[PDB]
Amino acid sequence: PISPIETVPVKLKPGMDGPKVKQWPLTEEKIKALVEICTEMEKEGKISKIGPENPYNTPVFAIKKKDSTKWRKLVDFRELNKRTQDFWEVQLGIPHPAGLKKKKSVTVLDVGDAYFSVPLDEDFRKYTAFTIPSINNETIRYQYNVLPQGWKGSPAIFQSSMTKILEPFRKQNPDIVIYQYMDDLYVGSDLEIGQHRTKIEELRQHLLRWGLTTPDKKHQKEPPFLWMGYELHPDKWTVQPIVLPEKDSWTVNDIQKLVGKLNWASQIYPGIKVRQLCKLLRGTKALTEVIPLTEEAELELAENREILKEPVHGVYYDPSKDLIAEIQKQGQGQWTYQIYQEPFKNLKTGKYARMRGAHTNDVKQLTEAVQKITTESIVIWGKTPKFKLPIQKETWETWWTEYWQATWIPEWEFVNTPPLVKLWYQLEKEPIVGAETFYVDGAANRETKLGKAGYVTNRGRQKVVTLTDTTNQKTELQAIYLALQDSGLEVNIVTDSQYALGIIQAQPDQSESELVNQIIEQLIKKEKVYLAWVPAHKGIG
Amino acid sequence: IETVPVKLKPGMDGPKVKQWPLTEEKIKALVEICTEMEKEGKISKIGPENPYNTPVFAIKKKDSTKWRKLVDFRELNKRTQDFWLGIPHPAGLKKKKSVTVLDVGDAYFSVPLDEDFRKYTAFTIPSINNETPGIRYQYNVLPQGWKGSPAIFQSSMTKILEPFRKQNPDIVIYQYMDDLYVGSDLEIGQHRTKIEELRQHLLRWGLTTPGYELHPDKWTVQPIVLPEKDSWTVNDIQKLVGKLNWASQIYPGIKVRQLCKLLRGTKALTEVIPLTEEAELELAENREILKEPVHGVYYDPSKDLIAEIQKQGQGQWTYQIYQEPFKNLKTGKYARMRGAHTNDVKQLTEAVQKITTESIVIWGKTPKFKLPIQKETWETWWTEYWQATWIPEWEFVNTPPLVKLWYQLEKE
Ligand SMILES: CCOc1ccnc(CCNC(=S)Nc2ccc(Cl)cn2)c1F
Repeated sequence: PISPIETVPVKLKPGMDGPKVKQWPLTEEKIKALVEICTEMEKEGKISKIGPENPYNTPVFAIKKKDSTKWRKLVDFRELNKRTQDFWEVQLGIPHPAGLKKKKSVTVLDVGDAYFSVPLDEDFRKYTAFTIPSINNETIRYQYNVLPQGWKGSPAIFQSSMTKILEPFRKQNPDIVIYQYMDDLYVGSDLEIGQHRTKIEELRQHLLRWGLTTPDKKHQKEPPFLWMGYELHPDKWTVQPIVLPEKDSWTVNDIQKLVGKLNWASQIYPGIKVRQLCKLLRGTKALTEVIPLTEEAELELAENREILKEPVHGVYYDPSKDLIAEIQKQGQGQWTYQIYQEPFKNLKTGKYARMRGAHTNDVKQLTEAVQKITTESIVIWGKTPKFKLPIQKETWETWWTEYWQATWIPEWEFVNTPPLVKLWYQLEKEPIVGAETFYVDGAANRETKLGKAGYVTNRGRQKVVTLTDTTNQKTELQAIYLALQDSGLEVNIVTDSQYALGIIQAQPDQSESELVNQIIEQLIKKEKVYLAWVPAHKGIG
Repeated sequence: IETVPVKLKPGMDGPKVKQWPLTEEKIKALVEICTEMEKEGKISKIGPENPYNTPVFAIKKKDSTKWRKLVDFRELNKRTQDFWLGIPHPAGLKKKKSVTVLDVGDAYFSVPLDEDFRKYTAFTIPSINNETPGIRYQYNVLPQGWKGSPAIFQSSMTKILEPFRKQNPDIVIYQYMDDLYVGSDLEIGQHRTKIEELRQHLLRWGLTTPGYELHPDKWTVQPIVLPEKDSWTVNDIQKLVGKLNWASQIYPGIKVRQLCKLLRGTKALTEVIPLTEEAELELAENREILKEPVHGVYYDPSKDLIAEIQKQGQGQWTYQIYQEPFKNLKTGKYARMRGAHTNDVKQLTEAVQKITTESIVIWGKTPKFKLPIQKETWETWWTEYWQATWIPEWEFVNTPPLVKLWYQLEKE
């Protein structure tokens, strides 16, 4: 079963040479095993067997295919691979279900043993050698003339060869979609069964005309198909419902793993929670430890189980319809979105759980989901969806027309599906007339975590607290904090904190710092707030 | 013709840059463009033995409904041996009255590329939803967007133009990449004729070389204008001082004492304060200083040229070109073009382009950009609005709040 295709040129990484590892001794039952079998290899079509020339020994042990008990040879090129050049991305990524279209019939030919049908680069075969020591001394060596299991470039090249070989059939048949993954060949179409079946054989024969033997319709695979955790049908895909085990003794690694499989699901079944399981891990001593299980912990597991019951029915992509992407805020920083063309006929759905930094706001976050979704889409449909976002046009308009950073959102449309993302506050663009004016100021001795922070108003109000164990910014912000506290619904606040300026400025509504978060609360609670910044020491005070 | 031997700078290796996902619209376009290109023998499909890769995409040109193929050889260029044989930057077009740009990418295909280097020009046309593996190619000729291309074509270029350079030594012409800048002091009348004239002169040989004007005699830099009100409040004075105190980095002559004194006490911001005659004098001096650009600013070509941009809101945007902070060589403003009524990325992009364009003119050299935007957002859409055969270097940042309020105070 040798194919007549021009081998592709394979060079070993420059400045390096073929392996030199030693063959480790084997039982006598494994020797006579690899022996009586390798003799077939050359008998097949690949002239494999050499002598003292090309001393590139490669390990060749033997392990039985437990379920047959009959030694089928095997090798290890770990070294060779190391010494072989690099090829190009073999599968930059797998096709996601929501991007396939529906078909009348799909088949997959298990072109399994195809690697061995393709001719290896002759000038390279050389760098492939065996060593099957009988039993005693005598200090039985083969090579390769065809792509072998384990070699770095076997798949890469194979795919390509396949690619070339299919090009014609693909053209004479632009109504039949083929898909190559690993050693399988997915084929779909909207032909009437009988027609499909014949093209399939037509093709099956076409491959064989190249030396690629394939299975007859009597021994093939049939839908539904197992994908990325998706159960596939030619008309629909479904989420292979997976249920969590009922455990007597819960271990650390157990939770670690349970919580993982749990998170995966959350994308499909938004409603899943794990905050209370994420808590059984705090302080964990060893991976094999057995943690109790809070009641709040079981109420979650049990409540999650209810959810992961009824599976998920989904439909494929119709190029004819426009793409709709709708989002919702599960909570602070947690978003759920779902793409579809026919309402409720969900194509794809998801959840993003963004963290937090020295400054972020729901609006900005919203923005980040949109960009992700967009990209995701381009990748799957080559198009970007029309968005349905829970923000009011006025809200957006007034925000981005003020943010310091460049930002945009593709064609989108408001959807009053509370809770709506909104601006929790806005600093006044100028001093509020008829308002107290606090001149907050804070200082702390860098090395000795200790300082003071206070204020003084135009109404002659004053205050200063000493702070044991702190830094510069904590105090600054604190000063500000204070001002806000004992101040009233309308306050003007001068401060010289360079860092603080930006922070508050950018209307952040969530931070890492509990202190900053303090400030936010206050800021929200106020009627109107003007915040002003003035240069450092000497002058304004 | 033949082909001169090219190499990578020693030690370096071919770029292995990942292709970003493209929209369908673009994908089909490219596929169409590349098959045709293959037929002509300008490019060839390649195998996996080739591990290299560069990004490509398509952008429609201004006033054109035709998709143009664009590649990002930035990395490759970074790695190809500098040629030293370079291009001489004039200084005239800087001063000229009007300039026009010609796209001479086609000329580059005529000439072939060294066979041992072709491998490095590998690129990949992606498939939607990773349904099929990529369609990989590599150039056979001199590709567009490569630094070597104008270089290896330089000679041929000279003679091509000589008959015009000799017939009109009163007009300037600069070549940079697939671009060609030509400036004349002649009115847009006798000008267009001479450009469309020169245009033909080229079409002659065979290399299709097709608002669209420029005016370098209207941009160089602007002053920082200080407010000037009738009555000044505490806040007003404060802000004012903040700016100056910062400006004192560009002008050390700037004083801010007299003003700062008035600001002594714990007065309400809305409080109105009468200006000290001493203070009024001080301010007068600062106003005077700021009137013109700081002294001692020389363009050193030994060092890179930098470009910062501050979003100022209201479609407004500000920039400064410099090789050393606070010693800008030029600074300017840019008001969005009627179309980006709701698109920040569109604007930014446009901006970026003018600025680079200008650099070329002034110093014939692209600047590295400090863009106030997320890497994510930028890479998702910059391609959707780009329109230039070249691609400047860039990095994303956080606009320091001071610098903006500052240049915001630019001659309006
Ligand atoms: C099990 C899915 O295998 C495949 C993966 C990727 N691509 C193909 C061919 C393309 N087929 C298309 S557009 N639709 C499609 C729909 C349903 C099913 Cl079950 C398989 N393919 C496949 F057949």
